[PDB]
Amino acid sequence: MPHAFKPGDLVFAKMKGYPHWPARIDDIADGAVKPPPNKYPIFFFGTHETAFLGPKDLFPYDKSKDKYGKPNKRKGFNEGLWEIQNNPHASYS
Ligand SMILES: CC(C)n1cnc(S(N)(=O)=O)c1
Repeated sequence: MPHAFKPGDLVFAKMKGYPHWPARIDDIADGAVKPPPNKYPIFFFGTHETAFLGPKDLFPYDKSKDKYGKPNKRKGFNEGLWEIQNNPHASYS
């Protein structure tokens, strides 16, 4: 059975006006800005941008990759595909 989301989990993350996007649940660094209650820090591969999302917008990567893991014209999306598949746990700093 599934657990709750935890840092390091891989997802496609959905934001308004964007296709479901390769992403991970991040850790919160000591001293770093925390997300709102019930929100997770989502790091988007390719763009390397962060947003705060709740589970309604988070699709586990293994289940979803056949549906959402195909090339996209959007800026950074194809780069993000490579990262989630090839080095999803790297520092992209
Ligand atoms: C805040 C806004 C500019 N945005 C955050 N993440 C993306 S994305 N999913 O990486 O295309 C866009």
